[PDB]
Amino acid sequence: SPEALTTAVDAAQQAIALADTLDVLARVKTEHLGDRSPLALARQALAVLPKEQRAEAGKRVNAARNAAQRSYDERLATLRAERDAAVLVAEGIDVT
Amino acid sequence: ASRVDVTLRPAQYLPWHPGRCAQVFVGESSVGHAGQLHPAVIERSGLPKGTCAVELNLDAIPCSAPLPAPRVSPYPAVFQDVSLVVAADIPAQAVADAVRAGAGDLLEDIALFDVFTGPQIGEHRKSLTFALRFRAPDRTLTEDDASAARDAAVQSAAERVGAVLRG
Amino acid sequence: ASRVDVTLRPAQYLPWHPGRCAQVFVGESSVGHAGQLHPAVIERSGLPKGTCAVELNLDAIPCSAPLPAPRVSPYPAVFQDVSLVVAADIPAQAVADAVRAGAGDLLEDIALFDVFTGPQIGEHRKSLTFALRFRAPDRTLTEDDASAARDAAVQSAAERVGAVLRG
RNA sequence: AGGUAGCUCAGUCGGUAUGAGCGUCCGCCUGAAAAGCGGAAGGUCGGCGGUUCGAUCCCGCCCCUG
Repeated sequence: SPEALTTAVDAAQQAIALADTLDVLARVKTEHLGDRSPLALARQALAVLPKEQRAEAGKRVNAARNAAQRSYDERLATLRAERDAAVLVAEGIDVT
Repeated sequence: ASRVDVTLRPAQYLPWHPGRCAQVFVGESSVGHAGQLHPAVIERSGLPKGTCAVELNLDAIPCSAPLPAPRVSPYPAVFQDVSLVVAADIPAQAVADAVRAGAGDLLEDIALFDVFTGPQIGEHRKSLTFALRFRAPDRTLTEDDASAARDAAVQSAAERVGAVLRG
Repeated sequence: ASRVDVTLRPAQYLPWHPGRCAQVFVGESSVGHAGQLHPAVIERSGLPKGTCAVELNLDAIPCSAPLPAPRVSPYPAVFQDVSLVVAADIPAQAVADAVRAGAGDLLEDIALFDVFTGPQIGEHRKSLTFALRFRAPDRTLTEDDASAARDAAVQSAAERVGAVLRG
């Protein structure tokens, strides 16, 4: 259902920002962006509808899917940056 | 091999690991760096994990022609150990320098052989234990005279790096 | 430092420990001894316990002027380990020589890294495990061709020191 | 003519990459190994841009080898 996708983006962008662990975010991904995700089921249903309803219904699906991707990508890079930074601190030694 | 004294100091300088990198000084002149390479550099470069590296500028190391004239004392030595608690980020070389500065001329050798952390010590702290060898040049050093030099070494460590004698 | 190959063989020669003494040979010529000193010699002499010693005759070591011309194969290597049970008094160098003699030219490196005794092996026995690195000079060696060289190495160890492949 | 997982390759004709061997990492096995089986992780599909609601797939240019 087009324009009803805004409830799936809000449910994803808040579940993505809530994850503070790479393992938690890995499960949040497949639930909201995986092959079985509702946002993925909206893209698979773009070749069965007629041609006249394909240029506009897909623009609302691609906009709702790219909005959730950016929230995931920016959250994945953030959590991986914090992980990498913590390794450098934990690996500190007395060089003298 | 160059017959020069060198100090190693904490530093951050790519491609070395910011927590496992030392800058090498001869006197107050920097001559290079050493330590483990940055894990991100290692990953992007396809290098083995944990690869380490060192680079020095030989032309910055002045050629030394020392003519030692050592005087060896044959008198017996006194062996004593001291255990000092400092903040965890106090470099071990600074604690030893402070001990050496307080011990005076009677101190012949100092060697760190234990670095301990745990609930016995407390958080943000670490315990260091040094083996001290005292020796007089003209007499058999007494246990008390050595302890006076040890007490002065402990007092010096307390003033310079905040070392607390362990109890 | 002398650029000579040396073999060490069990020997009994005072003041060395009869069970921890090696005689040193260059070819078939004896050049000296090494190992731990006899505990009775150490006791009577007031020496530190466990004192070790070595003495070689330099004039018996012929001066060598080798001109190496190595050929380095760039082709990939095959890594395989072999575990061999021998009698406990079979010297480990004899087992390695037998493995090397059976492996042939494909064997680039052999390294002993485990010496094991226990009820799994049996009394009067010991198990030795070697790391083998095979490499061909003109082709990428296959896993099978390396195993054929390994099987021949195991057969050679069986015939010369009675080594039994561990199972 | 091809470029696709770290490697070697099969394959996908605009709206789901799907994979196979090696390698790697685990599990069984060994006191520990190797070798074995067994499981698994593992992919802006050569780069920059058109076109398109959407490009590994079509168009332009460029990089790479035969």
